[PDB]
Amino acid sequence: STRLKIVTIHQEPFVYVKPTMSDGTCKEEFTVNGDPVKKVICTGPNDTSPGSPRHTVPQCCYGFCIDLLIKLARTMNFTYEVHLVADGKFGTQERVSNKKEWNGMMGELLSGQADMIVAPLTINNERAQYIEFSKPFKYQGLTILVKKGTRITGINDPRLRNPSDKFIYATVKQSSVDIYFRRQVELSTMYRHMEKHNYESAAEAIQAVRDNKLHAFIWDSAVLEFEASQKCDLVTTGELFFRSGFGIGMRKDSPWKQNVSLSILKSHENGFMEDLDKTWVRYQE
Amino acid sequence: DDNHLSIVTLEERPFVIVEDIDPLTETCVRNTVPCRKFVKINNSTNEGMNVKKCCKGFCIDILKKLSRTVKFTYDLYLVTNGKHGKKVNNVWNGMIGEVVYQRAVMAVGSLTINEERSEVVDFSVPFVETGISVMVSRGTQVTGLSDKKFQRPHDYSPPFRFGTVPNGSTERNIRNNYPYMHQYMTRFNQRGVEDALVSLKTGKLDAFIYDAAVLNYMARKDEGCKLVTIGSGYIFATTGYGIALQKGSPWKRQIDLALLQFVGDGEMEELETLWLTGIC
Ligand SMILES: N[C@@H](CCC(=O)O)C(=O)O
Repeated sequence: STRLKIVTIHQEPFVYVKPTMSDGTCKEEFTVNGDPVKKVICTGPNDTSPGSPRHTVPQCCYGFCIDLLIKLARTMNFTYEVHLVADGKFGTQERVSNKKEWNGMMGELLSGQADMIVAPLTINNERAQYIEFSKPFKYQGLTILVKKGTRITGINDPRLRNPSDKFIYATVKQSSVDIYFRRQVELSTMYRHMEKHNYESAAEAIQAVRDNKLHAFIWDSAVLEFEASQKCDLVTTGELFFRSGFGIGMRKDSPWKQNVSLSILKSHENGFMEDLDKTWVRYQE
Repeated sequence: DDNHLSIVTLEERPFVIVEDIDPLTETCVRNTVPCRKFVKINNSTNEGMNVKKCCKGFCIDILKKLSRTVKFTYDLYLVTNGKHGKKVNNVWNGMIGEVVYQRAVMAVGSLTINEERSEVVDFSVPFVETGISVMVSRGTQVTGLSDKKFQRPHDYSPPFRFGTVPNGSTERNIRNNYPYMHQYMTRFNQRGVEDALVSLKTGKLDAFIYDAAVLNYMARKDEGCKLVTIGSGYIFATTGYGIALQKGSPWKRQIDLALLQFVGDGEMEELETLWLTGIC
């Protein structure tokens, strides 16, 4: 038929993004088990600043989600080409005008720029109205990343719930967390604080916590727990205050959607998913 | 009519709890809903009678929310042909079988999503996280399901004594993944969760392997906080409970959006606090 267009996003440890070598190939490296790291060529914008042109260059992609893609493609016998989402975002629906539009990977999937989203993409009601999610390939939730020494009890801490400019917290723009805080009226005090400070990417937010420019970063525990395990000047605090899962994203009329979900279930059941967790997620402490 | 659905469930506390109806006024009260159970007259006849009972619990509250949000009514009944679901000579029994054979439009309960069931029914999004956990007395040195004490039990003298409740998703997983473990374990099959906890507490079993959501609850409720799940409640083969619907069901889309709405609005957290808390 046709190769599937896969869209993904930079998000360690699920998707690492590195330059190609001079010859346009990806350097051969080996996991902490000694096995070769599987890499794919992924095209994506050379300039990631806001309001800038998005002309693309080939890059190298690897990680939990790329291992999962490779397994899915082998199981269901499709070929593919991977690219990084042009606007750098996961995807929310915003008012334009009385129209609404999806940005991020969501907008690319709905417009046909992608045929499948393979990424740490949170399953939620807002997105499921428009696309098909697989059964979750990862169960996780939200937690809070702070600089080591910062003491906040969790999501009910008064420095979050009664905020001021003395303690700044934030999440990633146009993400599922943005949606979560915008949706629940009981969180509106926090949402209004965060809208002044939200970051364009998780990596920029995490760096800002390290630089003491952001006092708390509210984000996916699968990512934040990994960050804390590698950067010992960072810690999570408060434990999961919400639970959510990541799923493969497809258009509602995709022919692949039944077997994608069955393969995810099979991989949880036979230990393949746990092997990916051992390889990419938990192995440091 | 087309809005009034046959729905099957199965007792498994605290997700589904069954109570006798008041002989007067033969009405279910408080937080409960009517649920019927077919009871045989004797074992020499196919004659039986539906008995009116009352049902409550975490999954019953989910069903109530779904009925209100998706706008259906229902006639809830308790499965009597098996339990959650097992394929026997290529024929499904239990809650899964009721859906496959079109006696129920959906199954609501502590029903684990797995691959082989998904071949014959559709599942909603998972609405409770689960998988396989291991309950032991506090301090027991087992790393997980892959501990050698489980995978190669006769490499230890005396061998570790461990079992599950047969014929559900946990046994199916162990049978497929760990054949030696599985054939060793069946001598320690437990008739149910309550028997298994007694076996642990009295030292007749060293470990009980079972559904994570139920085991983590039982650990929170254990008298004396002596029985724990390993890894502070670690879960192998992560999955969830799902609503089972007939393949191609017209109800699946709205059920999925409703469950996702409940999660996103925090309504699931209050059900967890209402049904699933304990001292430990
Ligand atoms: N929830 C399980 C039953 C208990 C178990 O086998 O862990 C099932 O749906 O089969």
